[PDB]
Amino acid sequence: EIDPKDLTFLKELGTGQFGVVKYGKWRGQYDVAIKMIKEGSMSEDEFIEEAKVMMNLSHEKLVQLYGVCTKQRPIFIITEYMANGCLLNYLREARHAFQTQQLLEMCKDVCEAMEYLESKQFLHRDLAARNCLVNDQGVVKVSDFGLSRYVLDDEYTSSVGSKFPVRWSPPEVLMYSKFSSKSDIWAFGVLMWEIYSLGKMPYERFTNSETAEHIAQGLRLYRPHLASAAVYTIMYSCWHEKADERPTFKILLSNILDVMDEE
Ligand SMILES: CN1CCN(C(=O)c2ccc(Nc3nc(-c4cccc(NC(=O)c5ccc(C(C)(C)C)cc5)c4)cn4ccnc34)cc2)CC1
Repeated sequence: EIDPKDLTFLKELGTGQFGVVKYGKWRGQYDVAIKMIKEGSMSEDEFIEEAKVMMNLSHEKLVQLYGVCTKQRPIFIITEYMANGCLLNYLREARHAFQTQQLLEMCKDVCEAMEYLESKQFLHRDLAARNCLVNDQGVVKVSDFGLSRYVLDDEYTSSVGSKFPVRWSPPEVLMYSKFSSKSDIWAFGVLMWEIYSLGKMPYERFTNSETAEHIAQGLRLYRPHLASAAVYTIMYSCWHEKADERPTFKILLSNILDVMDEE
C-alpha cells in the first residue's frame, strides 16, 4: 500500500482499458507510471486481493509493480516507468532501423519474463506487442500480466467480443475457453511474428472471424521477411494444433539463445 502523499502527478501518458495513465514521481525521486482506475472498469475488490500476490512477482523483464493505493477511489496502480512506451508503436517507427539481432533480443526479453511467470504458474492471458513496454535503454518488459481477470467490459472478455485478442489466441481458447500455459505460448509465437514484421497486424488481410477459421484449418502466419528459417521454426513451434506439443518458455528461451549464437 503506497501512501498517496508520496505521489506527484506530472504528465498524462494515455488511456487504456482502465482509464487514464499518468507519469509522475514516487517519494520525490523515482519515475513511475500510475494507472487511475476509472469507476466501473474493474472488479476492484478481487483486484485488491490479487495485488498482494502480484507484489511477489519480480523479474528484470516484467514491469515492476511498486504498490497500489486502495484506501480511496479511484484506485491507483503504481509501476516502474517505461520511457519509450508501447512495444507495438516502437516497432512501427522506421527511424529505429533495427538490426535483426535487436529484434531477437526483444523476443528474448519477453521470453525471459514469460519463463519466470510460467515458473510461478501465472498466466498473462493477453500477451501481445501492445502489452509490452520499452524502457530508456531499449529493454522490453511484459506489462499488465494477469489483469485481464478484473476487466468489466464484455466486449473484451467475451470470445465473440470486439476487443477480445482473437489474433493472439489458440484454437482451443476460441472454440472452448481452454486457457493454459500453452495459450500464452501461442500468443508468444504471434508476438515474435509482430516483432519480426515490424508491427504488422497478425493476419493483416483477414478479419477476426476469418482468422479463427484459417487457424482451425491448420494454416498459420507466414514467415516475416526478416525472420530466418530458424527464427520462423521457433515462432511456428508455438502454434502446434495440439497444445501439449507446444514448447515451454524454458525450451523457447534455449532455442532463442541457440539462434543468437548461430546467426
Ligand atoms: C515515441 N516516444 C516514446 C513514447 N511516447 C509516449 O508518449 C509514452 C512514453 C511512456 C509511456 N509509458 C507507459 N505507458 C503506460 C500506458 C499508457 C497508456 C495506456 C496503457 N494501458 C493500460 O493501462 C492497460 C493495458 C492493457 C490492459 C489489459 C487488462 C487489457 C491487458 C489494461 C490496462 C498503459 C503504462 N506504463 C507503465 C510504465 N510505463 C508506462 C507511455 C507513452 C511518445 C514519444
